[PDB]
Amino acid sequence: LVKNKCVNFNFNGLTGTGVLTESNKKFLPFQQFGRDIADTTDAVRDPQT
Amino acid sequence: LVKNKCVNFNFNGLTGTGVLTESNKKFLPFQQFGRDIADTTDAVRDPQTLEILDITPCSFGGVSVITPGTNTSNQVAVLYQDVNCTEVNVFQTRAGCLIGAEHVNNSYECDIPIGAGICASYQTQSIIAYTMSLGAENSVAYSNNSIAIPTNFTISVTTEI
Amino acid sequence: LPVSMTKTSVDCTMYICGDSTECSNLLLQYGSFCTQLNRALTGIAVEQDKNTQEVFAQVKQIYKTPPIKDFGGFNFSQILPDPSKPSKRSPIEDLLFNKVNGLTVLPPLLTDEMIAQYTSALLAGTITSGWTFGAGPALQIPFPMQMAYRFNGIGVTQNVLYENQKLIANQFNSAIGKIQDSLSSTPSALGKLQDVVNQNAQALNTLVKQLSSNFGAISSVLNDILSRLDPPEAEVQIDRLITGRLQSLQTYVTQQLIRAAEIRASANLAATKMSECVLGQSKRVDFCGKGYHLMSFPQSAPHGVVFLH
Amino acid sequence: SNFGAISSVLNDILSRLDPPEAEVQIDRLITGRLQSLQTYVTQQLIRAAEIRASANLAATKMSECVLGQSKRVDFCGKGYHLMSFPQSAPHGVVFLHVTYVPAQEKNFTTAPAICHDGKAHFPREGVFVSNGTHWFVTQRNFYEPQIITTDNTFVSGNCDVVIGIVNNTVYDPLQPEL
Amino acid sequence: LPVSMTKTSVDCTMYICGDSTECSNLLLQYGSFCTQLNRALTGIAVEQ
Amino acid sequence: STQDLFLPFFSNVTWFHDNPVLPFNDGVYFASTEKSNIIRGWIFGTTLDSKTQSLLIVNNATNVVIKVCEFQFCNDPFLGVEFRVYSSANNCTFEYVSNLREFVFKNIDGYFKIYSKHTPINLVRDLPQGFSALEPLVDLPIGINITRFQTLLAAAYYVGYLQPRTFLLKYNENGTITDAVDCALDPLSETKCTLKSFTVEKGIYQTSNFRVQPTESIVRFPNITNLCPFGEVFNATRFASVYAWNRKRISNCVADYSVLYNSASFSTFKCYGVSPTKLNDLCFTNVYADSFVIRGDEVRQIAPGQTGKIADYNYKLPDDFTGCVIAW
Ligand SMILES: *[C@@H]1O[C@H](CO)[C@@H](O)[C@H](O)[C@H]1NC(C)=O
Ligand SMILES: *[C@@H]1O[C@H](CO)[C@@H](O)[C@H](O)[C@H]1NC(C)=O
Ligand SMILES: *[C@@H]1O[C@H](CO)[C@@H](O)[C@H](O)[C@H]1NC(C)=O
Ligand SMILES: *[C@@H]1O[C@H](CO)[C@@H](O)[C@H](O)[C@H]1NC(C)=O
Ligand SMILES: *[C@@H]1O[C@H](CO)[C@@H](O)[C@H](O)[C@H]1NC(C)=O
Ligand SMILES: *[C@@H]1O[C@H](CO)[C@@H](O)[C@H](O)[C@H]1NC(C)=O
Ligand SMILES: *[C@@H]1O[C@H](CO)[C@@H](O)[C@H](O)[C@H]1NC(C)=O
Ligand SMILES: *[C@@H]1O[C@H](CO)[C@@H](O)[C@H](O)[C@H]1NC(C)=O
Repeated sequence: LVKNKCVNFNFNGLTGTGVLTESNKKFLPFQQFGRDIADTTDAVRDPQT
Repeated sequence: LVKNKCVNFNFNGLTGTGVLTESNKKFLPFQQFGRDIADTTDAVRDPQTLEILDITPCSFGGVSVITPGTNTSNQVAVLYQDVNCTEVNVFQTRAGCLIGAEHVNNSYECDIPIGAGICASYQTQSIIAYTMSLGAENSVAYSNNSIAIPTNFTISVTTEI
Repeated sequence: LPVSMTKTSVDCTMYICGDSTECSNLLLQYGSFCTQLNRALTGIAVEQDKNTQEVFAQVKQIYKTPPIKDFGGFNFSQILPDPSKPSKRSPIEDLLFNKVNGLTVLPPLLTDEMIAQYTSALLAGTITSGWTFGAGPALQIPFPMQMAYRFNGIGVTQNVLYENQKLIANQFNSAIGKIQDSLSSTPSALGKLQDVVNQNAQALNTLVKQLSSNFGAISSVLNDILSRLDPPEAEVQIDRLITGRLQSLQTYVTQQLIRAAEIRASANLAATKMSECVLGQSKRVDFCGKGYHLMSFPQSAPHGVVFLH
Repeated sequence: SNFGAISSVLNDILSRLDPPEAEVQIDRLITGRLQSLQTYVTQQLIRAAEIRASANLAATKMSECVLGQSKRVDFCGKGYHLMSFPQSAPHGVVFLHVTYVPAQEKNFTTAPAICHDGKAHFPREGVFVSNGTHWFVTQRNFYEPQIITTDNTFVSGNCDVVIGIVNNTVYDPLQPEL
Repeated sequence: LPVSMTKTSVDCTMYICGDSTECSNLLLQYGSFCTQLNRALTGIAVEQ
Repeated sequence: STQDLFLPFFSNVTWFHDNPVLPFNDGVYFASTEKSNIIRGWIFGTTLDSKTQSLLIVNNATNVVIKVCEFQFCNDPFLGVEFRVYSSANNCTFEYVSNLREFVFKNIDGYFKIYSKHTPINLVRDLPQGFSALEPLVDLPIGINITRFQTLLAAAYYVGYLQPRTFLLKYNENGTITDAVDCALDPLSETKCTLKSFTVEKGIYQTSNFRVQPTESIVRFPNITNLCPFGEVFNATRFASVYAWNRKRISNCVADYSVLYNSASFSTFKCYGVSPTKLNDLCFTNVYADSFVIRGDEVRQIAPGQTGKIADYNYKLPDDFTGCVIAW
């Protein structure tokens, strides 16, 4: 996993680009990823950690 | 043949949805069917019984939900936009068929706009409606000699934004 | 000045598609124009009834004129409402009314009689209170003095008025009548209003008239197009027909907006005018009528207003 | 929305459609999207001009109800205007309109002039009022009754024309002293 | 202050179809578009 | 806001307390209100007759098992307060091992999504007037056509049926659902969806469009005149020889071929390129008819591709003639 850098990614299928930071957010155990209120991907969970 | 109903039709050349009725138009005999100023089929002569039929499209309109703030009550009223209620308590108005509303004679200041001076509010205990108040009347005593001069005053402040 | 305009409203589909799901099913692929289109007219509709309130509901509390109309010698009987008419209207405006398929037409929020009825009270406060009511609790001042103040407002000492009251009176009463026939005489008097409705009719009738062209497609009755053509090939035919029909409507809407704003520009102007010229006496020379200004007299009209400076 | 195209993504349609056939497919998104963009402009532009008209109003209004005292009734809000106070808000301005409004009054009876020495009088700035017995003249927007003098009024014409001018006295400051 | 813009006029067709009867005869399939377009321009000009 | 499959609010749900087969309308809702836990099984499939794929489940205290086989379903399967709900376990397709319990099922896109939520037993004689959400538990990838289901025990519960509606879901501050609203329940509610807001301020709001549908079709026509003179072609008394075949042009008139359907006088009633039923309802330039007499065995020759003496030397038709022919 590479952080704080402009990279391309795919987490279990979640395609896209950007930069990854440790989100302060809190998911729920079953969920996989959050989205923008305006429907844009906002966060993911690394299966690694 | 069918009259007075929202029906799908064709009179030998021309389709269209509509509600027909026996008009009083007298065409010239050679002619079958009548058209309005804006180039639209407005009449057809039923070629069996050569009546003059008036085409009127199926009465329709928008729907807007009468409501006080949900904050107040879950009980609502509904407006169906300008159809004769028979075509749909009920209190008909010039602004349409307004179900869930009870008219009231007493003049009341407008609260919610509907149309044709029709406004409503919660009461005590359901939703009412009424021809709206013109505003509160306040006649003033004119004379050729009566003068009214103020004595105290207030410095209001308002917020034009 | 025009004040409002016909609150037209056209649905998305029932214009483009006369309830032919095939046409609808194709239409949904153009995304959300019509909602955007439809919303635009909606605002136009709302802005209209907003206009009239912004120009007439300048008075919180209604007034009435007294029974006995002794006004130092001023015959406003031409402008006050008359009981004799069943519409409770006034003779002047009575002349004014005399002198003047996929869509919908909303009625105005305000009923025309109330439109008159604000004018009714508007006169009274102007008549039997002077400017004071425009600013708060109305105060009744015998009308001859109210002139004097306005004369005092034009660098014209109060002496002149009472000195010449009768001649001052008779001129005003004499003046009044000349309006009545002047409107009756000139066939192009109310053209400003007369154009507006005439323009909008030309718009809508244009809008419907467009509904009968072919736009690079086989014909302009989609049902026959639905019949005479197989769907998949008809879609391309329909597509062309949808395009022209659509942006033809688009033109209509853009046409509407700019006109509406122009009205709004006119509207506020009237409201500003009906504040400054009516609710008080201005000093903007050649704004409240040519020559030094005295007062005003609003008068209701179809979709519009008339002032008497 | 793909404006009637096969696919809604320019990348896929380049692949998932043959290139020469793509162009006609490509055209649709162009015409579709382009017009969709364009309508946004016209939508914006009209709204912008609307704002500018509004802006000028305030632009005038501040330079009217702040940098001065606009006599225009209702232009600085309800009532006679005293001062306005700007405060900045996101994208727009708010206007505290410090306005003046009379509150409470009483009935009074008026006569539009006074004749004292066979000679007419007009109030220089007041208006003649009656507490029933003693007449008074006062500024015309606050009950501040004041005594009849020569100094407070003036004179023009005699008492044969004015309607309802009322027989009454007028004082002279000079005479009691001399 | 500006007062009036240059009175501008453009034909329905002469612009779109620079005098080709084959063109306009194909255009008249388009309803009363252009006639409206002239109106606004004419409306602008008289306005000016 | 999402539109998906749900149990609509204020539905009217079946209550049990003897567990017959119950179908699956579009979704499966189930929830058992009992601390006895006796009800701990489900049956799935369409035939449920050991001949089709099926799904099985047993909710043991600590040994949770899920099965996808063609069990020889006991027609009256149960257990005791003895786990044999079937008679044989052959051709198995899949296996898995894992106070108020709600279980929502759907066999969607070939997948089987099973959702759960456990809440205490705090009710007495009604399904609680409370609210919560269902949390997904397991999605199973099993390609089964499922029509009905049955619950398996050794109490009471409720079962309704999911529906395709549209909802708004107030996702909370931390990714849970604290409330939701039906779009299509009531006027007030339908306001929220279009406003996409959970709480409406006081006023008026256009919501939808009220349109009247066409209740019936109709079409009318002039009294049908000028029937084409057909009797003098069929019922005609005398006919000519075949090389002297007469051509009777048919002018402007109405055909009404309805008689030639429902009159078996002629033996063939044979049409070429056009179905008989789809030609009594057509329009053309005009019609030409050949009325004559040929042999009893000249029946086949009246067609394209026939090239006999009658065809070639007495009366020929084009290889692509569009019409009909009758020989009796
Ligand atoms: C709205 O609801 C709030 C409760 O949060 C209440 O305090 C307020 O008075 C309500 N207002 C109206 C107009 O219902
Ligand atoms: C509605 O129906 C009534 C039935 O008597 C009829 O009198 C009335 O004219 C109808 N409404 C309109 C607008 O015609
Ligand atoms: C109002 O009064 C009229 C006159 O009697 C009557 O017809 C109508 O029903 C009354 N309505 C109400 C709400 O009282
Ligand atoms: C003045 O007198 C009239 C008639 O008695 C009365 O209607 C009016 O209310 C009075 N004004 C005040 C301020 O009391
Ligand atoms: C005011 O009108 C009354 C009505 O009779 C009249 O008697 C009175 O004289 C008038 N006022 C004056 C100042 O004349
Ligand atoms: C439930 O169904 C019964 C009978 O079918 C009926 O009496 C009852 O009104 C229904 N309840 C609701 C909320 O519709
Ligand atoms: C917020 O997150 C915490 C854990 O970080 C969780 O316990 C809590 O339930 C969440 N808030 C809500 C309203 O669910
Ligand atoms: C059509 O037939 C009807 C049957 O009653 C008859 O009354 C009518 O006069 C006829 N009209 C024509 C034009 O044939």
